[PDB]
Amino acid sequence: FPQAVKDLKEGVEKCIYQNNQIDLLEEYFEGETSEHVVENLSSKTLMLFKD
Amino acid sequence: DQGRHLGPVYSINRSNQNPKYFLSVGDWSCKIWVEDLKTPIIRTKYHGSYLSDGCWSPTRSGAFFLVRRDGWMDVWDYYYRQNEIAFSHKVSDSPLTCIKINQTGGAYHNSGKLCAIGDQDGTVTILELCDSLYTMQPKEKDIINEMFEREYRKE
Amino acid sequence: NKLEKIELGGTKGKTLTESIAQIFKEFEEAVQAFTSVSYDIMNIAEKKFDDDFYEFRSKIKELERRLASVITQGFDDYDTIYGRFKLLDNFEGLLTR
Amino acid sequence: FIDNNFNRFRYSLKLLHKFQSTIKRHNLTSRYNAILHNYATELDTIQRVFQDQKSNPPLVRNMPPEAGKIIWARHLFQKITGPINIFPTEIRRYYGSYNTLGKQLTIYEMWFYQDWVNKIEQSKAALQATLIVRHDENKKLYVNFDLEIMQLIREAKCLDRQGIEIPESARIILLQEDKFKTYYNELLYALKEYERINSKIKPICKNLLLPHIEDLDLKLRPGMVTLTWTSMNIESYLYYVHQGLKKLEQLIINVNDIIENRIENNLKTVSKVVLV
Amino acid sequence: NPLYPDLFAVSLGSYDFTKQRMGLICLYSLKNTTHPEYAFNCEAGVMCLDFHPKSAALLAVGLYDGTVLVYDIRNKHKKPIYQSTVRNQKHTDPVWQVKWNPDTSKNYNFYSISSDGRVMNWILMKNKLEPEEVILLRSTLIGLACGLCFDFNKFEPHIFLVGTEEGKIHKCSRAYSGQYQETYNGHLLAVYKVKWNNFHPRTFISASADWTVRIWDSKYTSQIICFDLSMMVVDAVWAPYSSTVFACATMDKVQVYDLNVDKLNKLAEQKIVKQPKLTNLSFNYKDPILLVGDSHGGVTLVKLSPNLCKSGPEIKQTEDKKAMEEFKNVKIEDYEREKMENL
Amino acid sequence: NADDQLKQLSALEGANGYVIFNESGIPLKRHEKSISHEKAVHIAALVSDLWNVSKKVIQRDLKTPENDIEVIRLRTKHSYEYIITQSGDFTMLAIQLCGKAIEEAKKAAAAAAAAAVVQEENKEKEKK
Repeated sequence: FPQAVKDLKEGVEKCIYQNNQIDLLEEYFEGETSEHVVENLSSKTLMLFKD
Repeated sequence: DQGRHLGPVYSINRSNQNPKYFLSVGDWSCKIWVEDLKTPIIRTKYHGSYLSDGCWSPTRSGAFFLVRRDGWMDVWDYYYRQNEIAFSHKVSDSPLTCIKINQTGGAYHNSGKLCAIGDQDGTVTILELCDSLYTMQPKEKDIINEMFEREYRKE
Repeated sequence: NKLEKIELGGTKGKTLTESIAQIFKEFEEAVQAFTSVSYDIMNIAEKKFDDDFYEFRSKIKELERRLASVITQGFDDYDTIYGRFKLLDNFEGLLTR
Repeated sequence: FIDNNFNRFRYSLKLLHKFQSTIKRHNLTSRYNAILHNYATELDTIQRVFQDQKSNPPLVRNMPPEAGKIIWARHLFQKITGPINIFPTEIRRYYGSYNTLGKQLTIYEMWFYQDWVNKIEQSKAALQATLIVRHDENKKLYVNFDLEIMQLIREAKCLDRQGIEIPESARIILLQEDKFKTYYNELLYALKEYERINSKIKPICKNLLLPHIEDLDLKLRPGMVTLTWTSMNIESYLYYVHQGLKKLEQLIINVNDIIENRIENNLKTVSKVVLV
Repeated sequence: NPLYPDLFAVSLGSYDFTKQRMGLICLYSLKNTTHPEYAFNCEAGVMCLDFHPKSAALLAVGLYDGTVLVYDIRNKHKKPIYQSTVRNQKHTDPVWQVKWNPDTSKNYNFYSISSDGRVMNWILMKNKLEPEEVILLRSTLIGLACGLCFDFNKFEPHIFLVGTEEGKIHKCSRAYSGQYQETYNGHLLAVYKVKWNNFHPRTFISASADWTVRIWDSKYTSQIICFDLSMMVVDAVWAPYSSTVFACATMDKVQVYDLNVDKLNKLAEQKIVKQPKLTNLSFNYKDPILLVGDSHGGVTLVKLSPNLCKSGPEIKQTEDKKAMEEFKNVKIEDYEREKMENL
Repeated sequence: NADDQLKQLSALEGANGYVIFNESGIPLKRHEKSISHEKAVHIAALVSDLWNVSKKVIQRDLKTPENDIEVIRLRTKHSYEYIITQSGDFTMLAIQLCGKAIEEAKKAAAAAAAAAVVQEENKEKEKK
């Protein structure tokens, strides 16, 4: 039992270091939308009334 | 003495949001006057031909619409740029005799969404304004009051 | 003192006034240095006051330089002869020679 | 201690300060020998650099090659002159530095003259050509501005900054350089604005509004092909183009509002009607 | 990007003037190095790319013909959020340096320096951009002086340093549009980059076309220290982690100098890529990693050694939290005093 | 000696707990932060079913001769990570978290410490 645990832990520790270097699942600017976005003012004739 | 218009005043209106400030559209350029000042607080540019009618937006105090006699309607918004017209639209070749903006509302139409302008020809056109123009922008009422009071103090 | 009282309220507002307010405060800060007037009292024999004047002269020029910039920005912003003229009347007595 | 100080100095500006303390007390001869030798080493590295930077000198960022190369050569000559003056054996190092400089001034003066003669003739032809031109394949209006005139204008400005005396003909263009930039910027803005107005017009209307689209070209065309770049009143012509675009925008905006609002809402409502 | 250390964006541009091609802006995430996280297509090569400190998404892009492009990373479409036109008074020639003003009180402020030489302040608006000229470069010469770079002191917003093609670095003040606070005539050639030293005020390092690197004091009218390199110097960048640390890349050689470690000799010299010349180099604030850009557009990041560090005479000595932002400021002053004694 | 490995596993950054399983399924040693024995009994049963199924599946389901799984890592929601490594007849489960998760844990610990300090201050006030 003694040898296996140091060895097993060592292997577990090696796995921990690789994942710790970079998150690898993060999504840059996740969720937040475009926010300010230029909008052109617009006019739409709905109807014309004439005699 | 200093506020006399070159041509007879045609339309006098006051913003629904603030009663104290009222704008009178006379000859080439409409002017805005405070309740206790004889002189106009702000004079806005000059316009082609003459402005038959100008009315404040009921929904937003900052922007007021003036319709020229050249058949072109230009919207003045003081929230973003005091110096230039927010946008200019040509309703018809015929001169625009008058402009009326709807108040309150029902169904799919909100306050200030529909504007009715009467041409010299006799056609009447209803224009649906952009949602951003009709909808109040953040802190518009606070910003317009501070600017108008500041202009009044300067005058 | 006249500059602090001025309320042009033309085109862009508040940010221009805040800059003007800082300039008025800047002048008051110079007065507090000169205003304290330790010794001095315009002695003809003392040359310490003259040195303070030169330092004060630079401060007035800095105040004047800022006024020229703000005044030029305001003139461009109005975009109308009537609007630009109104600004000149407000600063009519504020011209720094 | 003195020996250690000398090594540290071997920077030239810094050496003088150390010397001032030393001045109060063959140290003076050694200091002069080190200063004279230091100047000679600086001249040798510059001489190697001058040959290396001959064919392809590194010019100032956003600087024309003809003017940028001349400026780099002038700066190298100025640096050599400052160390030669500092140096004030010693005579032999000064002789070599003088030979290198003489080469820089003689070769570059001939070099500067050659660039201006070729550039000035090319610049005049580019400056005087219509107003704007449209590619046959592209079939779209484009600013007919020439990069060489802009390149000559940037290089011409650089000579004034270094104090070199430019030719009178080049100076005339430089005096009017500010006016040309504004005219060029307005024309580019109008073309970008023109495309935006075209994009606004919907496809159905395009054919119906085709005659109106031709009118902008129709009003613009005499100004486009008869202005000859330096017209007496070009800015006034630009004003006419702006008036034409505004008239076109007004009618186009009204048509879009009539189609995208009142007629579209009716058709959309009828589709969503159900009526059962 | 200020928000994420892993995301860094390099905007490809075309040098040499005579050859002009479209420039692609690529943001390379550290997680994937095979291809750029975000790809942007531009009509002309992008001379300068910058990220707003307050918001990572806002991006400032400078291209040929002085066009100013604002891009939002969040937008899926990837079209420019804002553009500069003749009606918006866009400057002529090429905008070599573009920066984002830290203050957000007046919306968003954009600072761009054109080849023609007109500092331009751009304020973000709704479907419109407003341009304000901060200063004019402006002598028996024809036309405005050409400026290749500009920088703003973090400690004082009003004082900003602008480099010039002429070769004279000019200290400038936002309050005085037509006046120059001070002028430095030390450089004999155009200065490619001028940057204020970190953790100290009135100090900066400038890289010029002439192959010399000079460190100046704002109070002084001449450079305190000058470094001579046979290969032409392309750019010099201060180290964010510790003061008196900078990197200069010249003709495929990158050199890092620490004033405390060596008075003149470069601490380390390396060639990351043998085949291509290095167009520019950048420094990462979060970790000791240096990004080097080759002539072919290849970008390689080199991690610096642990030998160079702040508070190195004694490890964990005096336990001063203040010393990280104060002792570094104090150390340059002590180093600066030594230079004055020598001269 | 054996005790030091458990301390070493805790020392590694991003490590929450370590669980060791015998061939029978008894949990030899588990971390104190994580539930001891009750969680170990529940974790050992799940890992044995997963490890045995995966070991059996690779040899027959993938039709690959002499192919044995060495390490299995399951990345789930939030910061959870569960690397599984088998040495001799003992297989263990390690739970590590991401940088953000670690920062959150540190913040929580700081908050707990602050709460304890506040409680101590309240007790002192009561005594006074």
